Amino acid sequence: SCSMPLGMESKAISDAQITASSYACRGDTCWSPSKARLHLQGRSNAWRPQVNNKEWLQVDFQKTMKVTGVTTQGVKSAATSMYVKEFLISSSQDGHQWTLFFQNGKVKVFQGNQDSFTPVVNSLDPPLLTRYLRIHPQSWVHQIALRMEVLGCE
Repeated sequence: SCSMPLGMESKAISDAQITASSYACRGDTCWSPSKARLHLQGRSNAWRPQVNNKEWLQVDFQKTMKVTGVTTQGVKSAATSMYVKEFLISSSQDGHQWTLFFQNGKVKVFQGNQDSFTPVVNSLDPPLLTRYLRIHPQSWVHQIALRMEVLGCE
């Protein structure tokens, strides 16, 4: 029913297809957008932006895709849970202009995670046909950290 991971977890989506406003590094490990993949493990296994600055993560499908859902997840840095609790969705055909996902005129706030480990699936109703998807963290616990998956087909 058009509900398959689009490749965040399986790396069917490449690391250049995933970009962000910014990301953080230490030594040789970077909380790059390329690490924002569901259930990813390792040193810096999530996207984390440089603490400052409007923050968002972006996925370029390189093709118009039907997106019916987004799965979000936090991460633990040491024993510190970091996750996005609330977020917005915007869509884009070129990657420069962005249209927010409006609920009846008003941008919809998506209820995100309540912990750092459990994935939470948010269904997009109706689905989106986009080449680009962006997630805009609105509120978070401790800090902004994201692993995610996109659900759809095509």
